[PDB]
Amino acid sequence: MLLEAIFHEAKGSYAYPISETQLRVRLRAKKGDVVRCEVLYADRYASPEEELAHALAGKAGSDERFDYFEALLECSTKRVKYVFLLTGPQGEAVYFGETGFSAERSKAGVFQYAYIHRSEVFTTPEWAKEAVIYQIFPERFANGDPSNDPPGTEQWAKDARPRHDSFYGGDLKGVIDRLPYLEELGVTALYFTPIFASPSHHKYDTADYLAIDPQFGDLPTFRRLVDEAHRRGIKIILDAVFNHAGDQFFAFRDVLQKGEQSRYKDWFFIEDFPVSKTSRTNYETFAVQVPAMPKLRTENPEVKEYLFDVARFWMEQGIDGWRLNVANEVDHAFWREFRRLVKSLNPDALIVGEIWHDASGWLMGDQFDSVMNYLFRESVIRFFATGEIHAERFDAELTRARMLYPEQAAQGLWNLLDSHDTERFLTSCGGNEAKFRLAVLFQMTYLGTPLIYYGDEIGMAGATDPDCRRPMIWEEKEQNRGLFEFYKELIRLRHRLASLTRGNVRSWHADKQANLYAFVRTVQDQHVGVVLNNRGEKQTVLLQVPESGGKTWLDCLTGEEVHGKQGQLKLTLRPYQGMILWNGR
Ligand SMILES: OC[C@H]1O[C@@H]2O[C@H]3[C@H](O)[C@@H](O)[C@@H](O[C@H]4[C@H](O)[C@@H](O)[C@@H](O[C@H]5[C@H](O)[C@@H](O)[C@@H](O[C@H]6[C@H](O)[C@@H](O)[C@@H](O[C@H]7[C@H](O)[C@@H](O)[C@@H](O[C@H]8[C@H](O)[C@@H](O)[C@@H](O[C@H]1[C@H](O)[C@H]2O)O[C@@H]8CO)O[C@@H]7CO)O[C@@H]6CO)O[C@@H]5CO)O[C@@H]4CO)O[C@@H]3CO
Repeated sequence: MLLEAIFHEAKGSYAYPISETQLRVRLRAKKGDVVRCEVLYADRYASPEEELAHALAGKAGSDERFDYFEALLECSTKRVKYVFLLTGPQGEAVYFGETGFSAERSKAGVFQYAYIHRSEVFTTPEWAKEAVIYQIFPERFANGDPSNDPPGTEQWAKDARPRHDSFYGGDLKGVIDRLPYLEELGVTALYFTPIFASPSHHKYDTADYLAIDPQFGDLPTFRRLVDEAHRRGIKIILDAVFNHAGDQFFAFRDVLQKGEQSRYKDWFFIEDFPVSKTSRTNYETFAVQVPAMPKLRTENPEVKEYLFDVARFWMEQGIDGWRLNVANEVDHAFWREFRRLVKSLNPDALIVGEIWHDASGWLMGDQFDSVMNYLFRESVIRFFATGEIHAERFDAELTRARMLYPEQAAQGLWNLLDSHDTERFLTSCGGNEAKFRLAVLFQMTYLGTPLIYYGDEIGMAGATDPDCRRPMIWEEKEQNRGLFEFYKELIRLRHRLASLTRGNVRSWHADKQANLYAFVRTVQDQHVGVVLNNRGEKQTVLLQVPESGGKTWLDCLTGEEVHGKQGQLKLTLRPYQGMILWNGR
């Protein structure tokens, strides 16, 4: 049993509260090293004479190299100390504690979770768990007011190939006019990219955080969108760029004019003025040389209050949350305080961050509710699209990601297939609608919150930016209504089956050879097994029947298949077919 591979910590994603009285504990070890893993615990002040409590940690999954065991400690005192009992294949057992590994339970020591504060229990908005987000790029969704259109706008047509600097006249009024379409599809929330005032084409360099860009609409119209959206049960999530401002931002406008005499000089990172935004820069900007985007000194108490006041203003308009662009570059303190402000104004307000790497340090409960699950996509692209990887490998990747953050976060990660920065998933599938659909089937049933990129529902395709930003197809006869209907039904199943939104995930079956994958979602007595045949050939397989839900199963897409035959289930799947097996509870 390789002791150097066993890992655990009384913090982070390995030991964290799910309530003021319940503590989840996680443990990692070499694949096939531990057969059974038990946990003995008791209050931190219990007498040495007292018998310890027992918790059996079932294997929650396994990846490319590690096994993951998960336990649930009951702590009525709100304090807890514990040790692990690990048993190997050959029957050898060993105790694992803070002190180390030993056959002696005392020499092993004991891990400690000092105390559990109700305020430190990771809590996220209930609606975000069963929501279905829809990403809207205002400029290209629906142009409901042609008098909004900027000079040089191009005609709105199907056979259109966008350019980096093209314009189509998309606005907020169109979003309103098209709400019925969205409600029908079943979207629960709408995500808008930056829509604040900006002289640029992308609006990432904000000019006035307190005003809507004339091109998309105005304050009154927004208010109306909010109401019409809310009235139809749809939340509005706005995109905010607080890491940097645009070259037009009033405060930068002042320093570029008043130099060191400006009372706003400490609001940016300026080396030596006289601020020279000519072509070289004497101030720190966004990526490298991007004068149009001066970084803001969020650490400065004066700046924080401004951004904080900005958040305050928009929350008065009824927005339901924020997506924080380039968040990993803002001090944690700011974020901890931002959370407080926001949750205090609206506890159901959602906070989503943009980090393209391990977002662990921002996912413990005091900063963000979740982030864009970039791992999810990278994994789906390679499995369903290109086929660079197989099901057994796939299973490992999905697991690897899941164990990264606390479950409260995992259930909230935004699972996208594409965005304005990638090509349409249809293109990745080489136009194969067969593959694409199976990917959506997965997306709508896996652990996390589905994020639909505007237009994917009607079968739109295109290469990466800007070919990924083609004007929405509003022609009934030019839309793939087959897919539209397909999306509607998957989304519908998601809202009625608790397992798909509030249940957990466990690997059910994965064949490297058949490239067939299956997983199971369980909440209380409900069980829904998903089978995926990622092959263009008809195949049949025998899956074990998890010891909990019954001998009868129903495919929510087609019809019954009660194959409970002595612990097995015989399933014949058509090429690229997927099944949603519900145990009926
Ligand atoms: O605020 C800007 C930007 O923010 C968001 O972008 C996020 C993005 O969604 C995430 O995917 C991630 O980005 C990482 C990226 O995915 C990685 O691949 C990698 O990037 C490498 C590139 O792949 C590589 O090609 C090269 O990039 C250089 C470009 O080739 C070069 O041309 C230039 O870029 C200029 C653009 O070409 C030009 O069009 C203009 O871009 C504007 C966008 O069009 C506009 O939509 C918006 O972009 C948002 C984006 O939509 C958000 O989602 O504003 C842009 C203006 O800044 O101007 C560009 C600048 O002149 O320069 C680049 C870089 O030098 O190398 C990179 C090397 O890393 O890493 C990326 C970051 O880690 O995260 C971002 C941030 O949250």
